[PDB]
Amino acid sequence: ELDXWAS
Amino acid sequence: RITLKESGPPLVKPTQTLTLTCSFSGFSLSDFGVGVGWIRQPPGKALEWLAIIYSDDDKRYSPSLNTRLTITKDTSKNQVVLVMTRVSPVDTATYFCAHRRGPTTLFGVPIARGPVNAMDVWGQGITVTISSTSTKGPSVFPLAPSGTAALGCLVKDYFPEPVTVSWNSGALTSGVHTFPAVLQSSGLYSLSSVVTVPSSSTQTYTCNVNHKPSNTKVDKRVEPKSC
Amino acid sequence: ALQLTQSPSSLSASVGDRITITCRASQGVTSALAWYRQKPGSPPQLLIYDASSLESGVPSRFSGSGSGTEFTLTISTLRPEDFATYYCQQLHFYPHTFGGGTRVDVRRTVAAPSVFIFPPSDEQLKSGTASVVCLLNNFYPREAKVQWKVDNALQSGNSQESVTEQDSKDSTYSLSSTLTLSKADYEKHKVYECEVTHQGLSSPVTKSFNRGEC
Repeated sequence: ELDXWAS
Repeated sequence: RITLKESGPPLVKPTQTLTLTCSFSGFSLSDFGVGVGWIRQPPGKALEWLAIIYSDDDKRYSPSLNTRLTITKDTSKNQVVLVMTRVSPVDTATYFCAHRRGPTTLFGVPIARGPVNAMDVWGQGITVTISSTSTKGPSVFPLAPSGTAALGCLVKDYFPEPVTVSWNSGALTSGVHTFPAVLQSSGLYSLSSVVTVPSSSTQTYTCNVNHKPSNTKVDKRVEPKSC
Repeated sequence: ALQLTQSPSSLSASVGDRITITCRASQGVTSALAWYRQKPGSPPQLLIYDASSLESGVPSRFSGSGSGTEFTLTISTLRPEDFATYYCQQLHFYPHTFGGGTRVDVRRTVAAPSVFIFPPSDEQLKSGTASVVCLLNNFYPREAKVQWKVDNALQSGNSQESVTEQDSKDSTYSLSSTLTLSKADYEKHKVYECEVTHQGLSSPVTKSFNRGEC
């Protein structure tokens, strides 16, 4: 899944 | 200034539980956005990501090791603990804990997420060895050949590291190659120590082996085969 | 999951050289990539964060560029402390995967290994085990392939090898490979061959002995 700081 | 240090058992037996502690200073695990991760490095191999825990207590694990790993934090003691269950010999590695920055803030408000894209400060690392065997001394065997000539000593079946090997009580250093030990499938270490000399050489060659953990000092004279 | 492929896996250079190391991701990772330098017996040290940002206290000669799937680390004017191993790390997806690493060593002229084969001692045979060792002495580059052959049969799973660190004055490497068999299995065969393939050899050199031949 996406990293904590992604998007 | 930020510093991290790993602590735990240097030796663990297969099927047992490994508890590693990352003690730190310079930051608090109550600071916004901060993370502390664990990374391992098996001897002579690449870095492998293990897990990370953040200030809000969110935890993430490597899918390959998920079932065996547990990460926790103790904010008051400035510590992060990684617990690895059911260890096997492939888990023999140097284990590092590392700091992850949170976003750059302006008046407490996050303005740049760029600094989070790295593990900025790392601990020295702790070397963990997984083997079922106990303290054992080496059996030293000669390596005799038959345009430089080669000869050596095979320091086989010992536990744990290290072992010191010198040639001619320290008088011979040129052309000497003491190879790093390999952990055999039996859980015991083994290495060779060789030396290349002029084929014409008059001189006597003796390897001085010393395995301090078991009090085993051996001096073996290696001469060409046939009497 | 996501794979980070580093290229080249090994690189040779001299002091003052401009080297570039590439890291390629299987899927787009935006700018979430970091570069580290690891010196022998030391932890990795951050060089570049967020693909191109220079970490504080890190020398100006280091620079990173690229976004998405293609990333590069360039060292302008290589210094002696740069002969180490370099790693890239992706931080856009969980797990935060690392690349395989790129070894940067001291360049010198191609040197072929002096190969030697060592039969097991009678002293070891008395304990019920037989260790046959092959030595590849003073070679360059690091890449070498050892292949054990017993009565023209290809061996696998019964050998372990070690390589020394680059020699400080010679700039060469040395390799030791140990073939381990039980005394019984050793006694059932005659020709023990150590086949070595290397860049410095035009054709693979074989060093052998016949068991019991006195």
